[PDB]
Amino acid sequence: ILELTEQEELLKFHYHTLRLYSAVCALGNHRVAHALCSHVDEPQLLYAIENKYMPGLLRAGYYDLLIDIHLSSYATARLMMNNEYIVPMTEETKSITLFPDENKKHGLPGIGLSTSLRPRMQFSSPSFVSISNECYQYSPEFPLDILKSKTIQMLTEAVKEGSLHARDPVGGTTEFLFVPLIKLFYTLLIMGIFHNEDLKHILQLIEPSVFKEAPKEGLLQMKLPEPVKLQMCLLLQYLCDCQVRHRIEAIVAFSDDFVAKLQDNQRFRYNEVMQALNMSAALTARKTKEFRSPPQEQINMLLNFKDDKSECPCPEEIRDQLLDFHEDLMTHCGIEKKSSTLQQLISETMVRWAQESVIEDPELVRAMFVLLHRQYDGIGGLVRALPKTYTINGVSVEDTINLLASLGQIRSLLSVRMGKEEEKLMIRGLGDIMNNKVFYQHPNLMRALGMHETVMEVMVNVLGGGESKEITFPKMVANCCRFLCYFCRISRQNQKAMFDHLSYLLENSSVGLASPAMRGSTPLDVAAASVMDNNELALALREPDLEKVVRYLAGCGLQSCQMLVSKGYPDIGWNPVEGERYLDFLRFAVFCNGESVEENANVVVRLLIRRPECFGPALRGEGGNGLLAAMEEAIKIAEDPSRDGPSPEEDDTIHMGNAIMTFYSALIDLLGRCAPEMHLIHAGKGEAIRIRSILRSLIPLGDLVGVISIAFQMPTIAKDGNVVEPDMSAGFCPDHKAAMVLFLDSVYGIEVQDFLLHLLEVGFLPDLRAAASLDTAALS
Amino acid sequence: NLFLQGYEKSWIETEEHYFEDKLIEDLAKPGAEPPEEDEGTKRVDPLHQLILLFSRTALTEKCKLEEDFLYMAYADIMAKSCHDEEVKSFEEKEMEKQKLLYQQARLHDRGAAEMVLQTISASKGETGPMVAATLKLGIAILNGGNSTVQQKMLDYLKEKKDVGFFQSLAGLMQSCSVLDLNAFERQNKAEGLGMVTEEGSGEKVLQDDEFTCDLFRFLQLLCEGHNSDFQNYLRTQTGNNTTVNIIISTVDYLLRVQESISDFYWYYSGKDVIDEQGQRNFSKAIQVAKQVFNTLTEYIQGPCTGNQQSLAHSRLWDAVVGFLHVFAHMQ
Amino acid sequence: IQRKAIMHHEGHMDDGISLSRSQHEESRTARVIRSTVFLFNRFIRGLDALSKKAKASTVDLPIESVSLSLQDLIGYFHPPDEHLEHEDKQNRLRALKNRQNLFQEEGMINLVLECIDRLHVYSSAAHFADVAGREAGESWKSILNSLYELLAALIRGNRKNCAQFSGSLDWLISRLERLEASSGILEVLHCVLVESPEALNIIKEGHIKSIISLLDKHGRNHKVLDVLCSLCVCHGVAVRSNQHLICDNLLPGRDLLLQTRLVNHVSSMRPNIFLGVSEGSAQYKKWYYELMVDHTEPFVTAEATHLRVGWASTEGYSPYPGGGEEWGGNGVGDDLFSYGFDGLHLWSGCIARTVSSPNQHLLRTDDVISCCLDLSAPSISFRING
Amino acid sequence: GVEIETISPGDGRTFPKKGQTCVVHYTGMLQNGKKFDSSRDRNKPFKFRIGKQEVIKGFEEGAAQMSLGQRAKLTCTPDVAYGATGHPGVIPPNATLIFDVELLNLE
Repeated sequence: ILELTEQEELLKFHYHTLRLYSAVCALGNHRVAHALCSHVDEPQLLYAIENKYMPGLLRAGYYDLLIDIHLSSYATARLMMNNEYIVPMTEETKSITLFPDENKKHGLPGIGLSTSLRPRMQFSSPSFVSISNECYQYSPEFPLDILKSKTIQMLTEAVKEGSLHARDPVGGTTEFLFVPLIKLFYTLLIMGIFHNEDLKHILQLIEPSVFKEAPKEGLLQMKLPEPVKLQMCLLLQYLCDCQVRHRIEAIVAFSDDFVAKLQDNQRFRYNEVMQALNMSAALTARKTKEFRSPPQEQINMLLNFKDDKSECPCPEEIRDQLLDFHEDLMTHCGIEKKSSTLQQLISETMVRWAQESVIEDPELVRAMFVLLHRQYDGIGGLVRALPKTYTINGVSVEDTINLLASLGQIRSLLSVRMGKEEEKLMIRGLGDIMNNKVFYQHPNLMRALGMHETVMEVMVNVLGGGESKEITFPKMVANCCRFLCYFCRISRQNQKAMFDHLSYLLENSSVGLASPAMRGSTPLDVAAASVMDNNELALALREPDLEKVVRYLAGCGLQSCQMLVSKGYPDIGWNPVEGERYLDFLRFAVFCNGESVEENANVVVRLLIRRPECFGPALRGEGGNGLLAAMEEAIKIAEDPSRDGPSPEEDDTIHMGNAIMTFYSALIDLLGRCAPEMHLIHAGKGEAIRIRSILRSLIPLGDLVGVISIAFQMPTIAKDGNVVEPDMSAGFCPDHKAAMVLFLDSVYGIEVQDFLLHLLEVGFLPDLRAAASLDTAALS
Repeated sequence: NLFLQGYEKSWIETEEHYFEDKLIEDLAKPGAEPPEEDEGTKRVDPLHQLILLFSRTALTEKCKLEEDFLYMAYADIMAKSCHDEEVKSFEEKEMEKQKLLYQQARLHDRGAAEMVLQTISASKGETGPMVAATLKLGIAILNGGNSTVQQKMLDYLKEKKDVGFFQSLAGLMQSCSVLDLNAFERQNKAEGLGMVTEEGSGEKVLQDDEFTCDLFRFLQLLCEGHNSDFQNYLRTQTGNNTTVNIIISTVDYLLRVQESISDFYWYYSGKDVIDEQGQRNFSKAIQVAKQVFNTLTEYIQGPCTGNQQSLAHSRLWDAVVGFLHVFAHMQ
Repeated sequence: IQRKAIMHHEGHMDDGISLSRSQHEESRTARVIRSTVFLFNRFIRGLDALSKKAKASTVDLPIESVSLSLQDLIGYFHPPDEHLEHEDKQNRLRALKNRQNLFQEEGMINLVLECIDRLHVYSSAAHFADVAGREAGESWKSILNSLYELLAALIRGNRKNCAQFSGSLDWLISRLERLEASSGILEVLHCVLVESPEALNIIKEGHIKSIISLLDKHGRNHKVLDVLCSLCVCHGVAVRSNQHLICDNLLPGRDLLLQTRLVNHVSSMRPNIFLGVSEGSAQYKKWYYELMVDHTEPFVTAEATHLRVGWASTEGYSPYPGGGEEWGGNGVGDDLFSYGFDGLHLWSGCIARTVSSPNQHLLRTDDVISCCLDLSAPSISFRING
Repeated sequence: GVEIETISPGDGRTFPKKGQTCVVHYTGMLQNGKKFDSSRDRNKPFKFRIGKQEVIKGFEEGAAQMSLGQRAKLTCTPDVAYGATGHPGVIPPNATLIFDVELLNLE
């Protein structure tokens, strides 16, 4: 293979073959990596890495192939997990300090005790004799100690040799000599294979004077080409990340005993107040008001003592403890001669490079200036890191590790094309995340990890990929919707963070509405969960979104249902099945926590009366029959086949009669909840009287009375007395009467004794008598 | 966890240290040129390289101006270095003015004005942190009515025939927000029910008052010093295929602000006592309207007959009448 | 909206028209579009006339005009050169994108495809000249190459163009095997796969197998390999199906891609004697010697240690051992000039045959091998131990 | 199904049995001589349990017929190693496998 330095055709073909080998196993294709381990072996890889007469292109290709086969997957996993700090609280965590000793000198980055949770590192042994087929999880094994020792030795040799500026670099070019080797070193350092001693040695190699622990020049001061400068910038970026992680862990360690002191003290103050509550009720009230505030406000106002701020009741001892720790943290961050520090070293090196050469690579310019800004703004690192910092107790460590592994699996699958196996894998991951307890017990950790964002990225990938033509993988959309609904339900803050995406969800609200057995797993359901039982978000709802929902409802009321007419259902001129869900979402929008929202109710009523087609064939006018006539016709349709079913199991049966009845009931319930309140009617708000008059004009009293008077079908016990229960998915469910009564009470109201008695005679009393007759145990 | 969040919000975030002037001086220093010994084409300094990178990114054709982490950081650094901030004497006042001129030269000698114009043009009228930082940097460079920066900006606009700059400027002008009596009453009802979300105080009323003030102060600084060239170019662009009347757009926004202020006046007319948040909103709206009035006064201050005729034929009179009504009854 | 434009006797109130000027580039592109439509329709009509009835006369076939227009269009759809300034490059890229969009919206991709299809009904230049004469026969291959280059330039770097061509990809791949169209079709396919993800979504197993068959039956072309690389991943997103198909259909064969292994260096040592047989020569024809091995590690490295003993023959009275390589990898019996014995096999011409012997075992420590050579009747014999 | 001949003799009596872990150290080549797997490359002996369908039963039977400390060459037909499906990416369909197996230890 060393003869390829003079055979250009074979050299190019083999280089592109190595590129194809990398491509086929790119992005965590462990099966393909295991297969490639046969064609390219560990001894061949090591020989290619170590040989000095290797052609540059083949050397780079083999370095890339080694990294992709054996290290890329775990390196990518760890680098993805990097920007999140989950620090379990143990005695090891508590033992962490900002500085190694009293002398405030920065230690070398990386070395020390770090307790932040990191992804588990696992490899599978490549063996084609075995038939287990379970080795296709995890990347193939490789000798990590041997690779690390070889990398250190080769980097030392390269530093010693290139310092002489010889005309014989490995690969024929300084780039070919350094870029692959430094890329391998950076990958290993990202993986965290290097221990304390090897970290010390390689930091000495990178820069001897700055990293010296108490002529010869490091890699930073060597007059590097641009790709090597970019790799060095990546290395310094990782070192800064290590410093930030150490700072975060030290902050958590201090926060432990600081919070321990604060909590015991607050208990003492509350006990003192309870012992001395007797001077005045008012004085006790506004001195215990601090305890009545939410815990976030308690923490904030207990910490509100940075400058003066006598409102803070924190004693001077605890204040001095926090102040001393804050001063230590600022000194470590560098807020307040040999550089002797990574911050200076990076700053001077970047400025020197920029003023030494006109950099032709925009990526290099951006990396260098990002690094310089990060060095100067040490506070910004903590500002971005602390929101992503979460602490847990020891008992939750294993569950948190499992949840992080599942989240990493989902995030990794985000980088591959959507397929059947990918759908299966990520559905399994989402289900595991459901069954994990930390998901329920730590909503703030979930939001900090931003899991809803990843799930919606998956959702967008599935939907926007030609959702207009056909939605491929609807099971995945259903699973994502279920996940997002549970995420809404877990916490109120999760609901608010979820509410930010109402526009997209309402835009794609028509994904799986008309298909049963997937209710509660549609984007409309996700939006309804986001708005559910939250007065703030219900008020934050907007007329454009409500108008979008009303337009969708009008389209449903004007046009038929395409899947149903294709499947064989009779073609009626409207879509009750899809309209009902929009009505339900509007009901959630206008009604919240047992009370109506006046603004939303008025807006919805105005939009509905602007577009009268939303009420269906009946209630539209110009030849539309009454509500009672429509309900009776729907009852007849449900009873009679060839009009209720398709006539060419719940997927095949839609029960159009029940669909129509449920749509009308939902519309009536929505109008009843949109109706104003009786005290406001007494006050005399012209808008309220207008709304009531509009609703009364829409719904005649006689129609409601007749629908309430419509009889039911009770079960019978005949032919040996076995219970014959009529099917309810086709029948007249009492929820329709419940909606009727809700509207009747809210809009019309019953005040006249004569009207109440007539309504009792023609309406409820038959139902009461039938319910009494159904007192038989088997019938009950 | 609660303590960590509170510490981040109260102590770490509130920490402020001043480094922008030193950092930009270090970037501007060329350094070790004779040691470099090449000197083939008078190499550029790191600050010039950074400004060139940002300008090339802005000039690159894209459908949407993507947010730039780096552009936030360095535009803020540049503006802070530019401003670098009782009775004082004429000598020290002139010293401060000369220092400001030198600090603005440090940037506009390297293409900062062209970067600002390019970024505003690429914003395409969509409000965001990009255009906010760009406007802040432009204000910092143009503070005091920098004639050199004004000339550079006008020359660049005329040479490039940038209709997109004015189109995006106008789009931002309509995108600027005003007072919102609806969603102010919603906030009042939320306060009445008593429980507030974990998010900060509702700023839906006057969504970006700082952004609006920055935009109109940028326009005022463009026209500052009775610069007839800008005063006429904003009204009409001779060399461009399409023209946009910035003066009339400013009049339209002023009318919108006047209508919103009248809306809050009528809301608070019955109530004897002004609520604290209503006073907040009134103060912010008054500040925005004051900035708009100053911008118009700068349009017309140095006698510009075209701008004066445009204002006379515009809807300024209705806004002035409404403002007079509001002034009288608030008094 | 599709509002019909008519003439009325009084019109309407809203009948005013505003005028918007067109850019000079747009006007030039539109006129170029008209000219190319005219010329290519003439060419297509001529090809159809020849195909229907071989008149070979009274048919235009503007070969020179088509070639010149193809060259002009290729120059027109040229990416800006890299040494140009950044803003000039941006302006030229914008102009190129506008030109491509205008051509696609006028439908010139289909016109180029139709011309290529009409040209592909003739297998060879001589076959085309059979119906069109030598000038057209000679220019046939050049016109096909220019048409493919024009298609690649038209759809290169344009996501809309590549997405629209995704539906026509199958027709393109259907003619990979034609020699005259291989390079152009490969370049066009590479552009489409690099740009449009829908291209990858449409590509199936049969197309991948056709590409691998192109590799198998056309040689070692790295552009095909780059096309496979582009099929593997696009825009940082991997296609597991494509990766699995490429792996399972390319790697296990080990007959197309170059194969690599680690081979122990092998050194050969000989005494100073030279045994030869010739008519009237004074050299004895029977010879005997022994080799005793004191130490042998079966596996110094991951590959078994090589140890063979025997006789090697020179090539025509020359002290150089005939055949074989000087450096390493090959030992005794790895050529038709040497004859060796490794303990289990008889090596000659790099082919091993198992030989039976008492206590059949590979050469190990404390082993004596006796080699006998006879040239009266040419024969080499071995005796392990006694 | 698997056909075995020696390379270095073993002890001749110690054989794998019921429920034992054979620690072998092998290298695998196709019938054309191309190598496809080797425990020597990974520098780790291959441990597998007897009678529990962990390996291809051609390899299983060869190891069972071997003795402790022995080196043997095993030829496995396609019907006993991987069938007509092959192993995707490394073993092609209907491939006869050749193994140089050394029985390092029994446990």
